[PDB]
Amino acid sequence: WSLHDSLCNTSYTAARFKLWSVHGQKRLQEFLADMGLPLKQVKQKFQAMDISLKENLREMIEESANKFGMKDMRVQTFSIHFGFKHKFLASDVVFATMSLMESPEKDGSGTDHFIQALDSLSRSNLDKLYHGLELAKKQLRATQQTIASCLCTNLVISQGPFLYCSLMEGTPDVMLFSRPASLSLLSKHLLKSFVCSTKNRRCKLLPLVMAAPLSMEHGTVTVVGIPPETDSSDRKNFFGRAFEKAAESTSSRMLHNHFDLSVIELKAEDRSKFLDALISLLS
Amino acid sequence: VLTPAELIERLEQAWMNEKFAPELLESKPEIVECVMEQLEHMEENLRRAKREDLKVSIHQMEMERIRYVLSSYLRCRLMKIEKFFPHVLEKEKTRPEGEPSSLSPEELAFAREFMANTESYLKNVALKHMPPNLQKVDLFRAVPKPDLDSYVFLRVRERQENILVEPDTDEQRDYVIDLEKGSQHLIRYKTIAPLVASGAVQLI
Amino acid sequence: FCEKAMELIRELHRAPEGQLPAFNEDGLRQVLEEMKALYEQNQSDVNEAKSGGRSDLIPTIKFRHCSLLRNRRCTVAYLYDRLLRIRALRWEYGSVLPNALRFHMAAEEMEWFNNYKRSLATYMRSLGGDEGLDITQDMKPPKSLYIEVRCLKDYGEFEVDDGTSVLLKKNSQHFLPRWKCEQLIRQGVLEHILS
Amino acid sequence: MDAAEVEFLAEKELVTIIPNFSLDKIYLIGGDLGPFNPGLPVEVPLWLAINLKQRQKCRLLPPEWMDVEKLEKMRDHERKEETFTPMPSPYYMELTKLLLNHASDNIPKADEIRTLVKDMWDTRIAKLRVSADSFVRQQEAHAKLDNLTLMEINTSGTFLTQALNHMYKLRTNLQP
Amino acid sequence: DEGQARKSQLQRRFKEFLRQYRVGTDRTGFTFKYRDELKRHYNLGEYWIEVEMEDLASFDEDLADYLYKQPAEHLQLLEEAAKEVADEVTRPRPSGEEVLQDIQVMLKSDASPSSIRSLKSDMMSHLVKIPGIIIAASAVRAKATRISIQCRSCRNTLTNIAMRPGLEGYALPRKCNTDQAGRPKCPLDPYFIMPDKCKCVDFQTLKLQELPDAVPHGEMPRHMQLYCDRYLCDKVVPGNRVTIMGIYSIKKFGLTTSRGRDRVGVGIRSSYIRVLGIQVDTDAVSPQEEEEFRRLAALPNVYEVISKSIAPSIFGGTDMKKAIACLLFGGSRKRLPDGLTRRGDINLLMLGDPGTAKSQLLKFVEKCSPIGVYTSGKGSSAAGLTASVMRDPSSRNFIMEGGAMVLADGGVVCIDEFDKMREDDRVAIHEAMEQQTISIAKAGITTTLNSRCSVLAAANS
Amino acid sequence: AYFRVESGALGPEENFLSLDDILMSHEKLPVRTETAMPRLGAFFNAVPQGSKLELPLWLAKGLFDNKRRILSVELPKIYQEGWRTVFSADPNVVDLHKMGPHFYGFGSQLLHFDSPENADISQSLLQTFIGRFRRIMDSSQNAYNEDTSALVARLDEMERGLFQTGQKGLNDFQCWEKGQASQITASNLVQNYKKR
Ligand SMILES: Nc1ncnc2c1ncn2[C@@H]1O[C@H](COP(=O)(O)OP(=O)(O)OP(=O)(O)O)[C@@H](O)[C@H]1O
Ligand SMILES: [K+]
Ligand SMILES: [Mg+2]
Ligand SMILES: [Zn+2]
Repeated sequence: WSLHDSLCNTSYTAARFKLWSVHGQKRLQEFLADMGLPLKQVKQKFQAMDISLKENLREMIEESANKFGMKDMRVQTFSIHFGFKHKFLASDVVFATMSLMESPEKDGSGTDHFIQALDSLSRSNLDKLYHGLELAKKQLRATQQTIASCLCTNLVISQGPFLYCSLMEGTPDVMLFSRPASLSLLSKHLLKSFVCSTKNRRCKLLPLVMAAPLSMEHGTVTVVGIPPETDSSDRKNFFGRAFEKAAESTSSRMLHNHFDLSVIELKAEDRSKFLDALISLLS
Repeated sequence: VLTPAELIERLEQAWMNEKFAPELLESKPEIVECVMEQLEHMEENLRRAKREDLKVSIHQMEMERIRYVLSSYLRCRLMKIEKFFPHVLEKEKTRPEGEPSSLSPEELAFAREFMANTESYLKNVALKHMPPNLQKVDLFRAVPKPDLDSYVFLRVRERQENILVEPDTDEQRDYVIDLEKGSQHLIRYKTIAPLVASGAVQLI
Repeated sequence: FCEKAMELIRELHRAPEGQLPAFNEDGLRQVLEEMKALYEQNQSDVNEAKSGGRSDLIPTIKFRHCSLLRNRRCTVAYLYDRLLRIRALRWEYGSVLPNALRFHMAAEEMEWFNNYKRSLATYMRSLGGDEGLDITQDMKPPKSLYIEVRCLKDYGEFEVDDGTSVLLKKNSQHFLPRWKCEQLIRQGVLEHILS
Repeated sequence: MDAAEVEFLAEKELVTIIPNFSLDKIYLIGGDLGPFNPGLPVEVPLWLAINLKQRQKCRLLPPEWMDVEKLEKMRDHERKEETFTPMPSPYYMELTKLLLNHASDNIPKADEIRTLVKDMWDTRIAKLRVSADSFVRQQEAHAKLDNLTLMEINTSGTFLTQALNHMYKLRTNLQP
Repeated sequence: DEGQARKSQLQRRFKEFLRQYRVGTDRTGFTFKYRDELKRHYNLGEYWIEVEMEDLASFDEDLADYLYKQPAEHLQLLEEAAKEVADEVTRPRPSGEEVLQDIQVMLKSDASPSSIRSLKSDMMSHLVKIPGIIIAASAVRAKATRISIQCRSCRNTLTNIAMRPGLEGYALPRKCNTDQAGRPKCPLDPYFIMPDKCKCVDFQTLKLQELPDAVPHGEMPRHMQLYCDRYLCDKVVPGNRVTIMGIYSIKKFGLTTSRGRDRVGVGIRSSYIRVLGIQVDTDAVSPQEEEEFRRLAALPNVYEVISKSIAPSIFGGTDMKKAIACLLFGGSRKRLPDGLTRRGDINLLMLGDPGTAKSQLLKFVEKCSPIGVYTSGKGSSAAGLTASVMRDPSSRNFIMEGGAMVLADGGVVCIDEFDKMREDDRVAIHEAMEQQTISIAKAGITTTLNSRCSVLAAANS
Repeated sequence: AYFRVESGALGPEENFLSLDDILMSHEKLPVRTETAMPRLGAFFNAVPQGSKLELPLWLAKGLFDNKRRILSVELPKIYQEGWRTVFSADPNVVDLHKMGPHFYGFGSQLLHFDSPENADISQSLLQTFIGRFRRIMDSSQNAYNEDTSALVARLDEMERGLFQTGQKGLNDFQCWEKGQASQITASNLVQNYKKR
């Protein structure tokens, strides 16, 4: 991609620059000026960018980010090279495979989307991997747009023990986040952005519960729960048992079909009721 | 008696010859029977062996190769039989006793059935409804004959001398050449067909 | 004159990939009716030529005879080309034809196909000691003993060995011997996965 | 004949492998394959070598002629001459493709070898094109093509033979 | 020597790139892409190839960087390498093909384009990628690549003088090289160009207008001059939207100030783009496309599918969307034996109430038609719609310029606000709508043009 | 596994069951009638002696005899000296598709009528084929994954068969080198039946 597009669509930098805001763009411009990278070069595709700028790119980006309050710009990872052309970082392959599997193109079923994803992992099906990279770019842009819409309208409201955000059918890209895995990843990115961009200290230490429509025929909603976002989080989640205990106490119509217990399907009418129980259960 | 390796060698030689010859070549009952028998014996022997072995898999791969070659050869012969059935049957009918046959007994039965089936179909569908004097179609003239003036690539197995190349109908233009062992030539099949029959050349 | 038979020929010529169109019953009947009409007119002319000794009619008799021969040639060529396509069906699909393909064939063509199928089975049985050799298999040179196959459509139980079978459902994958999967791959039921 | 069948024929050539397993002598119909001992070289047909490599049972050894110096000399000689020169193997192209596609980790300097084999192939294909053009333009009835491999002939043989059949029929029109 | 050594090394590197580059994987296979393309094109008689900049960067990043920064010299070296590789791939060659031909190397990249407005002085002599619209094309003319010159007096000849590419001339020797002794001295400027010794290539000049969406508010669109040669010549026509790769360059005319040059400002120069590659933007058919089209045509409901695809944003109008589909495809033009023609184009008029998406439909058909022109009846004239007679600035003679219905020949012309057109202007379209020609008899020009276009008109009651 | 009956038009006689030969012999041929032909006037009632007609080649071949009893045959303009001279200048620029799809096959069958120009027709057909061979061979063996509509536009039926063979050879080698020749695939007929 282009360095500008990558900076705008990476939840880390996008959250720390508050690019959903109006001053975030100015902060990004200040960052690039501190780097000394011409705007026209950073807006060009990375492959086509002048090689002289690439010599020390990682070190200079790390230094500038350190000046701007980001200390974790660098991560230990792996890359694979073959041929003259083909070079990939591990996270690129992960994102491409995820996008192939959770594709919104409904012409193909999900078992059909699984087959595409599995095929892409073989070097004989390289075209599938590149197609997945394009799909990943689209998905990242959609994620940032949804995060901006949620944060600008104050859709993340704190109940006592947890934060609650609900997606509505009027949302443009809602269709891309109806599938549970996409919704879970979106909820995690949204919590990171919210924690970076909020003022209340209490709301920074809360977990998140997120709901999005699933089927307009049966009036079902997918509900996900994720734990608080902290730099040293144990990554442990208590929402599966809490959900099962709320549904039992309130007699709602919940379905556990995901292999993760923190993703549930709920009857929309019960939703309100459900939540109150959950509140009373966690407070 | 041929060694099995020589038997497979002759199988491959006949395979390629039939693959490039414009006509049905001579039947080779001994090759087919011996190869089928070898496959049967190998299958029986493997039945006595344990399933997990590497040796069993290697044997099975070799048997698959041999089976493919035999099947392709027989398919080629069957295609030629179906394409030229009236002429194949006519040649078999008038064959001298000494001269070798171009059909195995089973191929002959297949060809006779093919001819009878096609003739009965043509009679029952259209020809019986035509005017009385148009009811007989001579299949011998309706079906085209093999074109023996086709050009082929060949490799010389045994040296041959004084081969007459005829470029056209005019005799004055004809000349003579020598075929050396190991050499490769492009020539009309009619000139060299007996050498393919005897095994002096191999069609490639 | 022979334009109806020309239509018969053109229909087949327009499909040079071997597909079987619907049998042209009405065209064939038209050609046969024209042939009968030509024959009757020629018969009247021949009788008059004998009776009155009119030589001037001979060219007309020759013209009609040539037209009759042309009609016969076109009819026979049409039928024979259809037979060739039907024959290819056996080696491309198998012994049991899809009903879609059966629909295009005439009943007499189905009888011809059944007879040919029986003859081919007999010949294939006669090659070897037991069961002979089924030369409709092994259409390509073999590479590996086992292959990976993906189900392109729901097919149900499929026998691997007499003891054991496997259920073919869409988008499942199986690692199986090639000689048991070749036929279903050629029929479009399985897909060969290379990795 | 198609290319897969020429490759099938090429797969009968013998190559050397070092196995990592032990096996007794195998009595194949084609011929005996000597005992297999870990770490020691043994000669087997190319199809078995490729299969064993794909199953992680052996390491392949390059043929003697798959050497950069020898191949460079051969390419230069092929470019200098007018006819086809004798090739190191009757299936050099197929052997190169199979060995370098499946065992490049075992063959040092595989890229140079592939490029040299490609150079030789291009030169020989051009010579065959010149031969066909000369055959048609000069109205020959026969030709000699020595040292030409099966894969090279098969690449354009059907076209040339069909053209020659048509040309012969056009040359023999007037004979009653 | 040192410069020669550096040039030879760079040429060697380009040659190795052409010989060795491969696409594929060890799981599937490998193809020597550029060597094979060169071999096939040369055999076909097409002496050109197209090279991707990303592939060159993958093989050798420094080579791509040099080609970007100093395109002229390194492109010449790359062409020489291409000629060398073309000899090796095809070297034994059939009779009448002894002489090795020059190879034109085209350039293609995946980089994002830059605008005309962004072309600054600091980018002079650099490789640039520019989008635009072709608004004018010149006639095909001859440009010398090699010349031979001869001395008027002594007939001494200098042969095979190489010429610079682009819009650059040559300065002839001032004095001859013949022996001073014995002969009367040769005159100043003794050399003349030998007509039959000159090797020439086809050349063309184009005007490239900026994209309509890139124009700054309140400004007239800007354009740029393009220089095309060899196989790049006659590839594009006015109306084509293109992206061009080229060299930002300066016209190099005579050093002398002949005719007493008197410019309004000093040290100014004329810029142009030397074209190295063209890519026509959608806004020959590959076999994959042709198979896909045959599949579409065979769908049992293809008519419904096409109708649903016409202006899908408009809510209803199903019958009008079905008729527009027929207009887009058209009928069959025929010519009878007597010479009289029957037109196959279909004309359609929408007459109706305001705010019913009539203009939106016309805008869609402009984008959808392979050839489409949108005009307004209010902003049109009789000469503007068909063709005009005007004076040529260079020749001082009358010429002809085609109107909307000449530019839309072979396609569709959408005439909005058809009712606002003047009666004298409307009447000028009668011949073009039926006979599909435009007859002109004016200012000494008597000619007939083709106007085989479909009229799609909208109007109010 | 479907192989139509092949053309035999270049030989002494055409093939009875060949669709191409039937279509080729459907084409017309000018004739002059050498005898009154009663009771057929409706189709051209008697046809007077000396009348000039155009007949299908099969019908002309049926009525023709060496002594010219019923009719005499005239060559089409395409095979007369005027066009033979055009062919000799450069045979690569003449459009043999428009000038009779079966140009060679039709010209070959014209030799049955024993014209005084038989040697010239024969020699012209051979030289035209020789003069066009190199272009056909090059275009067929080097146009890869491209549009060939302009390359086969001017070729006749016999030449289009050679072009298809050349393309088949080029495609097979490209598939083998790219590693696509080893996958087992659905049969050609199955693909054209279930996916077309
Ligand atoms: N049926 C419709 N569906 C969708 N949008 C529509 C429809 N009808 C009108 N509109 C929108 O309303 C506006 C109509 O303006 P437009 O210029 O297309 O109308 P018009 O019929 O050409 O009118 P006029 O005769 O006044 O020029 C546009 O925004 C068009 O997109
Ligand atoms: K002036
Ligand atoms: Mg309007
Ligand atoms: Zn001088």
